[PDB]
Amino acid sequence: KTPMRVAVTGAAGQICYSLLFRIANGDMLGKDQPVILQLLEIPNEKAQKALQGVMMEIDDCAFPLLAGMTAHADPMTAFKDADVALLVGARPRGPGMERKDLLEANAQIFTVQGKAIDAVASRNIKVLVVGNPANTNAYIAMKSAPSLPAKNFTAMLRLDHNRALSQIAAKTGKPVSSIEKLFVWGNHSPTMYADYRYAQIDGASVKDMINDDAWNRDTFLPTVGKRGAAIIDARGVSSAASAANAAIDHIHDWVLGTAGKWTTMGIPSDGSYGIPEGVIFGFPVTTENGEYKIVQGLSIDAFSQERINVTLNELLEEQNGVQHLLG
Amino acid sequence: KTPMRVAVTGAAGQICYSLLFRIANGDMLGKDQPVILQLLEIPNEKAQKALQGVMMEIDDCAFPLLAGMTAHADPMTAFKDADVALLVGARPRGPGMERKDLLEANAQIFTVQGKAIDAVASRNIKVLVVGNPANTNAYIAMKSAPSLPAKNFTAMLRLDHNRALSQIAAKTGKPVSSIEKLFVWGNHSPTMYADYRYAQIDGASVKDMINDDAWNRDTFLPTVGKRGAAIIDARGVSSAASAANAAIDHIHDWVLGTAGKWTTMGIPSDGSYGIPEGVIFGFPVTTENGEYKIVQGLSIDAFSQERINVTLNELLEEQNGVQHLLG
Ligand SMILES: NC(=O)c1ccc[n+]([C@@H]2O[C@H](COP(=O)([O-])OP(=O)(O)OC[C@H]3O[C@@H](n4cnc5c(N)ncnc54)[C@H](O)[C@@H]3O)[C@@H](O)[C@H]2O)c1
Ligand SMILES: NC(=O)c1ccc[n+]([C@@H]2O[C@H](COP(=O)([O-])OP(=O)(O)OC[C@H]3O[C@@H](n4cnc5c(N)ncnc54)[C@H](O)[C@@H]3O)[C@@H](O)[C@H]2O)c1
Repeated sequence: KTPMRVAVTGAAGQICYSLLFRIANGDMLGKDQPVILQLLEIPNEKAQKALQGVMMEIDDCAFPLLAGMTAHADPMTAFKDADVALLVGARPRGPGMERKDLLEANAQIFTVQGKAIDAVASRNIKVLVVGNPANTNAYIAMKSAPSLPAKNFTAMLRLDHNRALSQIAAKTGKPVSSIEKLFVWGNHSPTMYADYRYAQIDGASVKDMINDDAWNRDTFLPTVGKRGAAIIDARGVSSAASAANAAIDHIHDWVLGTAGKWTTMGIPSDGSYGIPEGVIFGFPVTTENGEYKIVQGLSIDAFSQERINVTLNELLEEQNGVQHLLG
Repeated sequence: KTPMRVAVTGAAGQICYSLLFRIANGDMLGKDQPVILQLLEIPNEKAQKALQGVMMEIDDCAFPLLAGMTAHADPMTAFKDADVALLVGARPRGPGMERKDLLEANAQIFTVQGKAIDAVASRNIKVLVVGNPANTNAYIAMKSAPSLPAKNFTAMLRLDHNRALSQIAAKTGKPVSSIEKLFVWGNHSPTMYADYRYAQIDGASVKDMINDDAWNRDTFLPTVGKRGAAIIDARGVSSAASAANAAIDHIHDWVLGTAGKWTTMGIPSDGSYGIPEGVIFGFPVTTENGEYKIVQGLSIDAFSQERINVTLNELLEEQNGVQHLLG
């Protein structure tokens, strides 16, 4: 079939090093879907030369699905006619750098990339933001792209989701693939709330199976929330490969469909569950025909409302801090 | 179907960081083949802790095919009942380190790993050596495993093969997937000889298509031979991801079959083309039912004989240098 143009930022970085090869292999859009890769990196010579090196490796894999591949240093050419965009590039937090400094640095990246997408990308481009702060960066881009549909801007909560999945399987001794209806609410941060109240394994309640809510509060939630730190403490570096996998899972499920299965996607709130409209928030959704749908009717108990309130408040703090860059 | 046990050495290293996730995803043995991963690293705390970190990431990917995964610090437990083994771990060359020092350091690794495989692995295990010097390390392991069939010990020449494929496609402007009958002879080193004399594209001669043998000698051969250096000069680090891909290609084609297509595999010479028996050498082969077969009847012109003689001589120099460690 006709090739899809996939734009990827931060292409000479670690996450992309595990990501690009899997997209070219056809893991993201199907083994029958040819892809064109439009890679973006900062204008600096060092980053551009490294991006050249990565492209050399991609050619050396002889991928039958790779219909084309170009390098860019300008978001205006990188996002040209893009059908899908994975915004992985972002400004990390260094020494002496405060939170306000982090938010502004990233705001200035995403307002520009958002405007670029608005101007030259496909009119119905699917956007996924991986770069941190994911949810907030997705909000800035969305706000910076008035001509595109807001529902097309998403943030990745899939890594939190898969990490939660892993812990449940390890706890129940059941295969990770048998777990259903598990999901995560909120911000991709330690304040995320992995909700296991509706999760089932073979039609049996995971919550009742474990029958120890103390485990839920003092073990399950804190472990998933701090998993990234655990990996950095063990390997010395970030969790690049699992983050790349989660990104593939996100786009794959969004475009191809979950077949009734529930999943987690950071999407713009339509007001469901008392979440202010516009706020990019983790919600349980099902997908079909390239569209998502928020699972309605879930009960929100006291504990859940408190966790939701915490993750929501962190998001409102981030939004307040970049508000001046918008407009 | 019943899970296959795959043993992988150098598991906390770079090549494995791109390799492990793709094997677990089912790229190596099929989407219907469950796998058990038995990972090996040196006994050192730092390497073992990093290996623990990589395993955490693998769990966080929620791979339905991963039937199990264990970490080891002893080759005797790591190779236990292994159906397939990818020997990626090896001693790299440092400052002041001479060639004789490199050969001995690696000889001492591979004699031990070879004996271990001999003792505890499946009686028909498939072995692939990626660690450099690949061909020679494969020879040491094979020699160190008298109870196993010698044809089961191979070295990876697939990266040289795919790199040659890439250059031909770029030169002819034809899709990399349309190229047939291309292959590489010899040692996985700059002395390798990518032979394009029988390569075809749509039933048309690639050699006649290019019609410039000077390009072959002074451009094609030197570029493929030094491609690894070109990548290190661009990225600052080795070509981990393309090497990992080539390893998957190697095992995949060997186990699943090439369906008549020719490919390159570093195998023990049976004496074909005047190559001394026992020498692990790159040969054009076809595969079927988990077995390979050397393509016979190719013409070897003067130029080819000289290139073959050079790569062969380098291999004999390496063999002479480790001979004292065998027995
Ligand atoms: N959402 C999640 O689940 C999740 C998880 C882990 C990490 N992350 C985030 O993903 C992002 C990338 O992580 P990484 O480990 O690959 O980092 P990295 O530093 O290895 O790579 C980032 C790359 O982005 C590039 N870049 C910087 N500014 C850019 C710009 N404005 N345009 C295009 N490219 C740009 C950099 O030059 C760099 O090569 C980070 O912000 C990281 O914290 C997200
Ligand atoms: N054959 C090819 O096509 C090809 C191409 C490129 C590189 N290589 C080679 O592959 C090997 C690995 O490369 P890398 O970039 O992943 O290196 P790396 O240094 O990142 O990783 C090697 C890993 O092997 C481990 N190791 C060392 N000794 C070991 C042992 N005796 N048993 C088990 N594990 C051991 C190390 O601790 C390290 O974690 C090297 O020898 C490299 O030069 C082969």
